[PDB]
Amino acid sequence: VVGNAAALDVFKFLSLQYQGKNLLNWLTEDSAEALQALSDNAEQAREWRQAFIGITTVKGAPASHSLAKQLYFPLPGSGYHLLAPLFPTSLVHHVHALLREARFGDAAKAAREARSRQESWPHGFSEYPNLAIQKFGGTKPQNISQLNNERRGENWLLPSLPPNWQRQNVNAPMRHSSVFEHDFGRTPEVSRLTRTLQRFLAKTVHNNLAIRQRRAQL
Amino acid sequence: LSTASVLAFERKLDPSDALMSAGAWAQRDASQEWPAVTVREKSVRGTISNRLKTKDRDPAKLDASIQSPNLQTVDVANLPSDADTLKVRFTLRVLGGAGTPSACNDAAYRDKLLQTVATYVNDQGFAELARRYAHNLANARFLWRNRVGAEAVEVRINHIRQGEVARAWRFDALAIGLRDFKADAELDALAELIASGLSGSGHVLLEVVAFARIGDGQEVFPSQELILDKGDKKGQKSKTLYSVRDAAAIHSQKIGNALRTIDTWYPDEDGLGPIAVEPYGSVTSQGKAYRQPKQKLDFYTLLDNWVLRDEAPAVEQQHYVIANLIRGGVFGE
Amino acid sequence: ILSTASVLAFERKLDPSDALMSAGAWAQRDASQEWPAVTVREKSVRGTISNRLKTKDRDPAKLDASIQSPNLQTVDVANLPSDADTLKVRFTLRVLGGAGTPSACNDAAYRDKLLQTVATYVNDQGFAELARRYAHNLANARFLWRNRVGAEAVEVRINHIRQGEVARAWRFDALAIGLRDFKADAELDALAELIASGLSGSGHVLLEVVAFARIGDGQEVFPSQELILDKGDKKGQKSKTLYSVRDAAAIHSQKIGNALRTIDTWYPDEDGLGPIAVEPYGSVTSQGKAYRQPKQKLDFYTLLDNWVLRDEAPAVEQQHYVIANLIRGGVFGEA
DNA sequence: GGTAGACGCGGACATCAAGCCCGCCGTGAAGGTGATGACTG
DNA sequence: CAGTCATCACCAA
Repeated sequence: VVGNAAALDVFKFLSLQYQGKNLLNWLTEDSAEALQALSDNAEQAREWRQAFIGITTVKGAPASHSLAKQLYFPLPGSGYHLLAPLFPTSLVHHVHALLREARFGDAAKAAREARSRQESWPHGFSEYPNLAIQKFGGTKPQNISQLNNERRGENWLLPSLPPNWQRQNVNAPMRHSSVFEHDFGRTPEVSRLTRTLQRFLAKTVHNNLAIRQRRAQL
Repeated sequence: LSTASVLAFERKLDPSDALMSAGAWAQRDASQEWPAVTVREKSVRGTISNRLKTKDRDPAKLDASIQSPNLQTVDVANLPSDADTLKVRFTLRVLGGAGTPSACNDAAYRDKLLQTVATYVNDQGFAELARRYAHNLANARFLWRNRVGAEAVEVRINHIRQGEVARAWRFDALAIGLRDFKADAELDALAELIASGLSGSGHVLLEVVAFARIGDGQEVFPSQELILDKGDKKGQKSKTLYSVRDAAAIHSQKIGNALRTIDTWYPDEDGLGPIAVEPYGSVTSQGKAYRQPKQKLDFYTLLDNWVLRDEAPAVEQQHYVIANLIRGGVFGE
Repeated sequence: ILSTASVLAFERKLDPSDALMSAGAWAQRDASQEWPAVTVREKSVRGTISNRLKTKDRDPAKLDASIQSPNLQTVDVANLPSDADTLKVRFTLRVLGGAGTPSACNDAAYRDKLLQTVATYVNDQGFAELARRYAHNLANARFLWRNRVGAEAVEVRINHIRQGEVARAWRFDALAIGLRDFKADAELDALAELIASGLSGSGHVLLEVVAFARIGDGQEVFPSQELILDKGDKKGQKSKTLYSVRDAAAIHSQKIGNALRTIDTWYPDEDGLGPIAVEPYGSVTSQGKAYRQPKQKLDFYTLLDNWVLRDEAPAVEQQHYVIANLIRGGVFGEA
C-alpha cells in the first residue's frame, strides 16, 4: 500500500478485517458484515463503503516521472516502444519470505545442527552464499510503500557474477621447483574437479541413464 | 548560536613510521648502511604464573596445572652480538593552518572560530607550544622502553629542502629531561623553525635520528601489533611485533603520542610530569583521567566557552585548547 | 574498599642476552678474543627400538619384528673440536632499577599503596640481600646447565663496562664457590654492591660475563634446545634441534635468566636441598613438584595482597621473595 | 676434437607431558507529505 | 484578498 507516509496508520485499521474473521471483503461490498458490528447510521455506513473503495481502485492519474527509466526497444522493422519498468513489490515480498525460511528458520537450521551432531539422515536445507543487500529509503523506510512488516528496506539480491573475477597472481619464476615442478598447473580451483572425478567413480550402471554424459565434457 | 554538528580538524605534526637498525659507536656518523634489527619468532617453555580462578577450581585440574609446564609462542627482536647501538630514523612534517577546520556545517561558527584563533595568534604565537614539541624531539621520548637505562642517547635532527640538507642539530638527550622544560639557545633555533611551520610561514620537513648505546646483543623493543577479533585456539601467537619489509619498527601514532606530551597545565598534579594532549586528558595505561568533565578544564568546556560565549580562559588553558586543535579529531555535537 | 588492579604489569630487571659458545685451549683464556665458535652439526643415527611397547596391536609377529628391526633417527649434536678442550660462554647483563613501580595499572590508589609498600621495604632493608645471591649465581657458573656437570675447572670473568672500555674487572673460580650455600668474601661483595646500586637506580650497571669450562678434547657441549611446536608434522624428521645464532651454538637468554634467579631458599619444604628459581607458586617443572602451594598460604598472590591491601606484613624472609618476584616481572590482575 | 655400453639388492624410521592471564571496541550527516501558516502582488 | 514559499508534525520493529 503506497501512499502518504503520515497516513499509513489508518490502513492498519482498514486492513485488520483480514485478521480473525473472513470479513476483509465486507467493508466496501457486502456491508452486512459492517452493519451489525459497525454500529453506524446509513450515512456512516455509506461513507465507509465509499471511502474503502479508494484503496483497491485508482488513486490518481496514470503518468510517469523524469526520474523514471523509460528504456527504448528496437522493433522488428519499425521504430521504438518506450519501456518504463517498475519495481515488483509483490514478487520481492514473495521471494523475500521464500528466502527467509531457506537461509534460516526451523528446518533449515535444525538440519544444520544435525550436521553439527554428525549423525544426519537426508533432509534438505538451503544455503545462499555471497548475496548483497540494498536499502530503500534510508534511516526511515516508511515513506516507501510498506517496506516494514519484515522487509525493513532489505531486498536480498542473488549473486550473478562471472566466474573469473577473483584470481590470484602468476608466479612461474626461475625456481628449482618453480620451473620443473610447475609442470602440472597447481591451481586452487581444481580441488572441486578432482573431488568430483574421485567421488563419481564408485557408482555402478544400475542407474546409468544420466552419469554417462558428464565425463564427455570433463 | 551553536557549535556545528560536524567538525573535522586535520592533524598537524604528522610523523612517519620509524625503522630500526644496528651498529657500533664511532661509526654512528657513517651509519647510513647499518643492517636492520630483525624480527624473530621464538617458542617458549614457561610456567603457569597467573592467578587461579576459584569458580570452577577443581583440584584435579587446577592443583595439577601448576606442576605441568606452559608452552607459548612469542616474538622477539635483539641487537646482534657484534653491535651495541640502536638506530631509529623517521621523518616529520609540520603543516600549519591549525585553526581552520576541514569540515563544517555552520558558517557563522566557522568565522567565529577563525577570528578566535586569530585572536590567539596575533598576541602570542605558537612559541610556547613549539618549544615544548622541540623539547620532546630533543630528548628521546619517542624511544619508549629503549632509552630506559640506556647508557648514552644522541639525537640528530636535519632540516631538508631538497636532496641536500639545510640545517643540522645535535644533542645529548639524557641531559635534557622528561619532566622539565628548561632549555638553552640551541633548542630555540628548533622552536622557531617549528613555530614557522605551525604559522604557515614556511615549509618544514625534519629527519629525526636517535642513537642509543644499549649493549651487545641486548633486547630492543619495537611496537607490538594489536591483533583484534581473532577467535582462535590456544594462542598460536600471543605477541606479534610490528615490522615493515625486513626491518623492525615503531608505529607512527606512538611517536605521535610521544611528541605531544606537552600538558603540564592539568589541575591535580601539574608538578608530576607532562601528559599527552587529549580532550579528556586521560592516561589510559595508568588508568585515570586528569581533566574530568566535573572540574571544568576539559576541551569541550573551554572550547565552547572561549569560542561561543566570549569567555576566554587563562593563557595556560589556551595553550591546551590550541594543542588539541594541532592534534585533530571529531569535535562535533 | 581498595581492591586489586585488574591490569598489572612489571618490566623485567636483570635482562641477559643470548650466550654464544666458542672453543679453544685452556691457558689461552686471556687471549680468547678470536676463538672459533662451536658449530651445530646434523647427523643421522641407527639406534635400536629402546622404547616401551604399546599393546593395542598385540600379536606375536608384530612386536617381535618391531624389536628385532633397527631404528633410524636424525638428531643434532654440538662438539668441542679435536684440538680444543675449553668451552667459552659469553653474555651481557643489564641491571635497571626502579623495581616496585609498575609499567601499567588501573587503580591509582592501589598503585600508590604498592609504591608505599615497596618504598617502606627498600629503606630499612636495601637490595643487598637479593644482590649478594644474584652475585653468587653470577659468581659460580649456574648458567652453565649441563656444561659444568663433571667439568674439571670452571673460570668466570665478570667485567664492568661504563664506557667503550671496561673500568672494573673480576675473576672468580666457580668450583670453590658452591651451589648450596650463600657464603661470601671480599671480592664477591664488591660485585654485590655494584648490583645493589644498579637495582636502586643509583648508577649505570652493564656487565660482560665470560665463563671458561675445561671439559676435555672433542667432548660434546650442550647448547639450548628449542620447541618446534604446534605443527603436527609428518615422519618426525628431527627429534632434536639445537638453538643457534649466525653459525654459532647458543643458550637461550631465558635459560640464563632462569639460572640467575635461583635465589629462593625460603620455600617451606627445606633450604638445605638448595635454592630454586623465584617464580609464583614456586615450581620446578622438570621435577614435577610445585613448592610453595596456594594451599599453605605462602605463594606470591597471597603474600602480596596481604602485605599491600591489609597491611599484614609477611615474615622478613618472604619479603625478599615478594621483591624478587617484582624484579622478575609478570602479569598480575583479577583473580 | 671417438664411439661404446652398462649404474645393485635388502632393511628399518621414538616415546612422554604441557599451551596464560587483564582492560577496552568513537562520534556527525544521509524523511516524504499535505496542511495550514505566513506571506501575499 | 489568492499562488507560493519555508516550516510542521504526521507515521514507522
